[PDB]
Amino acid sequence: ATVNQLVRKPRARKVAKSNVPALEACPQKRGVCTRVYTTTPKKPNSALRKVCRVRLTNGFEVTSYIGGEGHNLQEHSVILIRGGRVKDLPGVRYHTVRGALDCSGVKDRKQARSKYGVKRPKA
Amino acid sequence: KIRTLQGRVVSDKMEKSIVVAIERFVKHPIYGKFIKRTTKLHVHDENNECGIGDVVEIRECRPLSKTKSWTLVRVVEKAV
Amino acid sequence: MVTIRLARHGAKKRPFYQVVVADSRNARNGRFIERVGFFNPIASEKEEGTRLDLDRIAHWVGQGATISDRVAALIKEVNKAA
Amino acid sequence: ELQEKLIAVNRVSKTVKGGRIFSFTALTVVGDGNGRVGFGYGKAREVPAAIQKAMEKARRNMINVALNNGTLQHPVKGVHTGSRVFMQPASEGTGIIAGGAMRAVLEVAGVHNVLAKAYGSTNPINVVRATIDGLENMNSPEMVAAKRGK
Amino acid sequence: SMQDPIADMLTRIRNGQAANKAAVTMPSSKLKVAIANVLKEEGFIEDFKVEGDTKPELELTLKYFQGKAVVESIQRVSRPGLRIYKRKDELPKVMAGLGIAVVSTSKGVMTDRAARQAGLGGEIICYVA
Amino acid sequence: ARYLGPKLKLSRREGTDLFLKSGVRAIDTKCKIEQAPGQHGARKPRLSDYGVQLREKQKVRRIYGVLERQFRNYYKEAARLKGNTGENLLALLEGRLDNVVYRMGFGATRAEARQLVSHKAIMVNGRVVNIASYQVSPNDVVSIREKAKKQSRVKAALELAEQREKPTWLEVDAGKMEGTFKRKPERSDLSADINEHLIVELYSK
RNA sequence: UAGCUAGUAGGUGGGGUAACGGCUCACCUAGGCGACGAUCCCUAGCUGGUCUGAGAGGAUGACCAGCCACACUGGAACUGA
RNA sequence: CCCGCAGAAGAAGCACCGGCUAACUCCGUGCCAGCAGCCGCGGUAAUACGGAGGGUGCAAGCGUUAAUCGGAAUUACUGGGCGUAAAGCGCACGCAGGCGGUUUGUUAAGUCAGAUGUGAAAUCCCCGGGCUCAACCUGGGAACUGCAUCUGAUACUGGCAA
Ligand SMILES: [Mg+2]
Ligand SMILES: [Mg+2]
Ligand SMILES: [Mg+2]
Ligand SMILES: [Mg+2]
Ligand SMILES: [Mg+2]
Ligand SMILES: [Mg+2]
Ligand SMILES: [Mg+2]
Ligand SMILES: [Mg+2]
Ligand SMILES: [Mg+2]
Ligand SMILES: [Mg+2]
Ligand SMILES: [Mg+2]
Ligand SMILES: [Mg+2]
Ligand SMILES: [Mg+2]
Ligand SMILES: [Mg+2]
Ligand SMILES: [Mg+2]
Ligand SMILES: [Mg+2]
Ligand SMILES: [Mg+2]
Repeated sequence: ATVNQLVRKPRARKVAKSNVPALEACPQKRGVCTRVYTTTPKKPNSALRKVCRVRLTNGFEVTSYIGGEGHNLQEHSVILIRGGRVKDLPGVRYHTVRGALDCSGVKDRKQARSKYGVKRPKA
Repeated sequence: KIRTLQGRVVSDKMEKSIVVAIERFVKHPIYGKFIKRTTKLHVHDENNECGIGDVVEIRECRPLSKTKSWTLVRVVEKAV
Repeated sequence: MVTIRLARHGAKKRPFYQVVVADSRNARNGRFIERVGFFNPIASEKEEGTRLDLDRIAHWVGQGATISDRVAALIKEVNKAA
Repeated sequence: ELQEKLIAVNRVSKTVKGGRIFSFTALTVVGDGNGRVGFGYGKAREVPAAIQKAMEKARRNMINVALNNGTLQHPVKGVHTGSRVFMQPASEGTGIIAGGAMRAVLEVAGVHNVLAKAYGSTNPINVVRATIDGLENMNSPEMVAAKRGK
Repeated sequence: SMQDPIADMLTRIRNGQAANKAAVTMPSSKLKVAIANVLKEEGFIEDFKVEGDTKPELELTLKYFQGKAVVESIQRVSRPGLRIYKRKDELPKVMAGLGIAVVSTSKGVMTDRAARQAGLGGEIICYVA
Repeated sequence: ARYLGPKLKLSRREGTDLFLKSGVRAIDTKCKIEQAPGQHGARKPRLSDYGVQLREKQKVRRIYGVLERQFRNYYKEAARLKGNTGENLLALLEGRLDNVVYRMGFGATRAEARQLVSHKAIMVNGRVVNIASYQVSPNDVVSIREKAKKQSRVKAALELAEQREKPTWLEVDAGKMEGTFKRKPERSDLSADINEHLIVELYSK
């Protein structure tokens, strides 16, 4: 309030807790697949979502989401992950770059293939 | 004189080791209010002569010591 | 000793020099004392192409500056009075 | 120079023994392009009835505004409920920059070259309204001398 | 506490005005007067009046034009807690130009129109329109 | 970079003739224009202010055949310059060479007038300028290269060029096939059916 | 993190440096700093400027130019303008 | 950079189309497979999943992720709040600190004025000039809102006096 008051103790701007410690602001981070779970979503929804807990290059162990329809990923697969939560799966805050490292692309995808990492099918 | 400084005494109690207070007002660079930014200076005064409470005029000389780059010029007032 | 020389503020394949007085020991495009002309060698025959405050160059050569080789030419190529 | 535009249309529910009974609301602005603007609310169980009933309300409830050319004399502040709004002469660059919603009143009302901004809640019913009152309080660029003179 | 009297002037006015009060009075001072001047000379008040000697009394006659009060607003700007000073080029203009700002200078309390012409500046006491 | 796609489709969505088949026939039809720009074109596009704002600039763009990037920079340059940002925008657009080649008649549509530019079949104040966006200035003098003169296209080009309302700001031969950008077109020349302030607004927020 | 400080603060003289100087020494005075934040801890090369913002700000210090600093790590001096 | 030669010949992709937000239908699926920036879509007619036709948007790029500021007046100096929504210390006394009625004189520190110097060049910006345009390059201005020195002005604030 008071001017004195601002003088003693300046206005301070809260700092921004990130939502995705892909450590140090990194576009993505490599990791090794600890577990390949599949768990089920929150309240309204109901499904068998695929995920994987992943040891990261920088030591973080993070649970990441696997996108697409069907995937070949087991324990010891080396993957790449990006930011991107999944509200449904509380706790999951990262996605797996399909068609990166050992991660395959989604079989047969025709629409939006670059997400899901799928080559331009030999038209 | 190439500039001079005024200021009250603050401490006389030391074989010429005179230190003087200087008082400016300045606009707070952020909230515009004016505050008191004080400066203390370690000034020389041969044969000790000023006393705590004296206003005094002062000038910038070369180093008389690691601390001292100012001698005094005149005195002004006493028995505060 | 101070010197008059060409800094090359050109641009790949189309050089355009500043002419500067500076401590000869510094970099060809580094700290200098004052600028004293310019020299576009692609001037084109149109108009300008070698403006050059002589009465300063003068001053420094008075104060002991050496001149480049190229610059020396330019001065004796500006002619001098006309 | 009839000139009119509706700003926001909305649904609202009433709730009775038998369920929700819904209905709509319309917020409109009309002006001549030369001062004079009004807004109208008016609600109704169907949309076209609501906007119609509104355009009407706006025809009356019309105030006028001591413009100064295509612009405003002095920069004015307005405020009603949660909407606290501000607009400025702007020696027209082009001008007419505001949040579509008070661009609406400006536009029709004949102002041609302001810059504006709304603070607080963007709730139209109160911003278009804080603005009208805004332009209204705004006093005459010489009938300030009328004021003084003596 | 009495601490800021100039706001009190500006205020006793603002208030009484809004109370469609004919006159209004208060403890006076060199300063109150210099402004009561500019206020009159700019035509925001009818005329002042200082009626005392040991305990002087500034008195202002208010004005009402249409039905309104003439002084549509009157704010402090500098104040003990926070002094304002503007150089000449940085002087403020109220309501785009209409209405005025009272600026005290090394050559006396005068408006912004005034000080701006005088080519100087000082402490911007208050805003009026 | 060039649009390249079936070009009437555009006029149809944009609802108006952008003169992109310019050539022979006029007042379209022999096309379909209007009531089905797609498979649901039939439908009423009751559309947001954003949309009407969007489609206006789109219209202007499909016209001079300018892609987003360049158009943006046009807008930006327009705005930099004093004068009505929206007018200035329209000015720059016209200042385009390719445009001031179709406008002098040497080319059927701006698309064609352009192929000419890129194919080094033009010369400003003497010299050959093969870049479609070469801004043209008052008193300039755009001719056709002697090599390939009165060749096919360029005839019928200078032909129906007179069918058109026909400029004012530019005087132009037809035998030599030279012509002089006399002045920067004013607001009042060209237009009517184009709404700057909208595409000033689209780029204002 | 609320106290910090013995070459510590000042004086006198000897010595020293290209040069003023607790720079160093000997001896004397008992000072010097500190809530206008010392001391302690954490982080950090500074600038011009760069990005953003209507501004005020916020963020930032690659590429260009200026200054500083470092040259396997710690320490030293020799040569030399 | 210029001239000739051949033949449209070698040269289009990516995201999106439930609302925000420009762009809609069919088939498959059936709280599954799955989508998802936010709201939230999926249990038999899904414009929201996947495919297809069509469309919208950008184009040698297009999407996704990461990152700064913006919108956020959401740390509010400009520019915010604390009866009931986040927020008046359970109450008091008071040091430092902040602020302080009214008069005259004095001072000239705060404040104001002018002059001088300085504020590197590049950058930014205005007007031009040169590369076929542009990016790019360059002339010249403008600007660097700052700092200091000197001399002045004394209404306000600070100091001294009564
Ligand atoms: Mg491109
Ligand atoms: Mg000694
Ligand atoms: Mg802002
Ligand atoms: Mg390098
Ligand atoms: Mg070493
Ligand atoms: Mg040696
Ligand atoms: Mg839509
Ligand atoms: Mg999708
Ligand atoms: Mg179906
Ligand atoms: Mg903010
Ligand atoms: Mg609040
Ligand atoms: Mg509460
Ligand atoms: Mg209480
Ligand atoms: Mg007083
Ligand atoms: Mg500079
Ligand atoms: Mg040019
Ligand atoms: Mg006084």
